[PDB]
Amino acid sequence: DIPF
Amino acid sequence: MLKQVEIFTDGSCLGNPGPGGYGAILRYRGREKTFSAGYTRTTNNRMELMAAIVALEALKEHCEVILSTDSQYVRQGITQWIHNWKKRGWKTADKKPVKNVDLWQRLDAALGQHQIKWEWVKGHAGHPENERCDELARAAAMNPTLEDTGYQVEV
Repeated sequence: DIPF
Repeated sequence: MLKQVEIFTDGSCLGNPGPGGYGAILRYRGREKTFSAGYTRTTNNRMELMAAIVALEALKEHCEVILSTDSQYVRQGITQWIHNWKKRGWKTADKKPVKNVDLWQRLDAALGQHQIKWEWVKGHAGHPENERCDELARAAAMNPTLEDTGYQVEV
C-alpha cells in the first residue's frame, strides 16, 4: 500500500 | 484519487567540481523512506537534479507529489527552461545541447509519471525534512562510492  | 506523497530533496558538493551527494525523503501518510548516495566528482546542481530524479523514480505507481526543494537551479529549470527545451529538441537557442541535458531529460521523464505540485522553500531553517536531506547529502559527499559518469568535465 505504501507506493515506494 | 492518487495517493499523495511528500518529497523533500537536496544536493551538496564540496567543490565546483568536487565530491558531492544527494539526499531525499519520501513520505506517505506519515511513513518515511530516505535515499542518498555520494559521487567522487560532480557539481552541486547535478546533485540537486539527482535527488529529485531518484526520489521520483522510486515511486511504484502514479501519485500526487508535493515536491519540496530549496534549489534555485531546479526551480529555474522547471519554471523557465523546460518548456522551451521540449519545443527546441533539448537544444539552446544557439543550437547546442543544454548543460546537464542527461539529467534534465531524466527528470522530465520522471515528472511525466506523476501529478507534481512544487513547493519552493527559501531555506533549510524551519523545514526539518529539508534540513535532514542536507545532512544526508553532506554525509554522502564525505563518503563517495560512485562516479558521476554523465558529468562532462568543464575544467
